Amino acid sequence: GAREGPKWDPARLNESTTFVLGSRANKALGMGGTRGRIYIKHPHLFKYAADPQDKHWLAEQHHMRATGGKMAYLLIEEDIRDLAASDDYRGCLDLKLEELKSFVLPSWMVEKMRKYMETLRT
Repeated sequence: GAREGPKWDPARLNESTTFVLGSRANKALGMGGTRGRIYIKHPHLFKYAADPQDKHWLAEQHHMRATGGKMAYLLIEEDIRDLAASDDYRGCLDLKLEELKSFVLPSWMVEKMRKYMETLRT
């Protein structure tokens, strides 16, 4: 097998396999970039804004309370493998989805995450 996924097969992942923040994400998507093929090439890439109340919990998982610099975002890790096949991310020497640091939201956060998605789902 290869190491271009979470463990062996990134496709096996579901729509709720995990979530990836918006910090240090460039790494998994090649550090040698400019803006982000995920925020341009993937105009249909699901994105969940980290509310001010949720940030409290996410901060514990991120282990870094960045006042600013960049806006964090929660995206389905499964959707990453797709965007990873972009024009640039396509087999990038600095592409390591295995270290996407993705994680599944708790039964608490998912609450607002579900009702929220419904807005962009229906």
